[PDB]
Amino acid sequence: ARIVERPAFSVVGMEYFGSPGDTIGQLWERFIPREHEIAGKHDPEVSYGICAQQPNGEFHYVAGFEVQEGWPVPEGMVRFQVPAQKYAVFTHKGTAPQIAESFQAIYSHLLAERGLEPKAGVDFEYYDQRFRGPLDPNSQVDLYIPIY
Amino acid sequence: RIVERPAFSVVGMEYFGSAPGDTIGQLWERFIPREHEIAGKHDPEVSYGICAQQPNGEFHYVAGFEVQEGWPVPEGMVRFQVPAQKYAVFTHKGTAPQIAESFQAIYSHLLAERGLEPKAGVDFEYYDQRFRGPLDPNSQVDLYIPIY
Ligand SMILES: Nc1cc2nc3ccccc3nc2cc1O
Ligand SMILES: Nc1cc2nc3ccccc3nc2cc1O
Repeated sequence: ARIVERPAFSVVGMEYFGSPGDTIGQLWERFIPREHEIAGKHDPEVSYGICAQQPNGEFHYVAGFEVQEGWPVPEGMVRFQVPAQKYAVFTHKGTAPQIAESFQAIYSHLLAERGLEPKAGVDFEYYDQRFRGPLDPNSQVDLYIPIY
Repeated sequence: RIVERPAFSVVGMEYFGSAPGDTIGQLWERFIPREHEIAGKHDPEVSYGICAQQPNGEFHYVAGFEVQEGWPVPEGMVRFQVPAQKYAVFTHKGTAPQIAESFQAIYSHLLAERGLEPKAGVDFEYYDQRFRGPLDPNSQVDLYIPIY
């Protein structure tokens, strides 16, 4: 795992709430045809799966792009602020639905085995050109885990 | 909810992230018609989704039943030893695939918010009669998280 610090950054995209009928996979499927609408992209080759939490504890997910500030947020989309954090970066090898299994393995075992101490914040999936499709077993996705 | 349990034995079928295209959902689908084969069940109304770690580090999963010792393990099934542990028990409300989202929320935020420290071990999903089916949003499943 790689240790990285990043300043705060802005993400624009479409969101999913853990509390009816929707899924993260359905979120990405409806977002894909609309990704080109987002102006101000830092890097259109990179997308994010933001795993955040509402104050009430509800799981909150945003599929989006890092953007320079000051450009529009399209209809049906939202801006999300990722705060400045320090991260342990784990490379997940497998499908997009298997990301959930990697999160469980990381939090339940891999952090402690590496001596990395998690710090509650905003986690994210980092999709670059190593991501070949949601069901490709050879896809890679980096998982940024906030740490002390 | 804080629960201590002694060690117990679980018999059932395994999921490895290595079989391309296989999923935990398909594991349960192929396990369903064979559940009746397992002798020595503690309670056939309860099933377990064991989230464990292989020696090499991957996520490993067992769908199974708690059994008294000394009965056979059917062909294509395994015995899995759950060690004696202390657990924080969180009730997941939603579909079975959404369990993954609850695990991420619990480990990333909810444990720290409750003052609980995770203790790397064996996690499990606890399915009782509150579980209506894998894609029913009205289902409930208890998540047992090992802690100090
Ligand atoms: N029945 C299912 C249980 C699942 N549990 C998970 C636990 C951690 C990470 C991902 C998980 N995915 C599951 C999918 C299921 O259909
Ligand atoms: N592309 C996907 C990412 C997912 N990330 C998750 C992170 C934590 C818990 C469950 C998750 N499920 C995902 C499903 C996806 O299709």
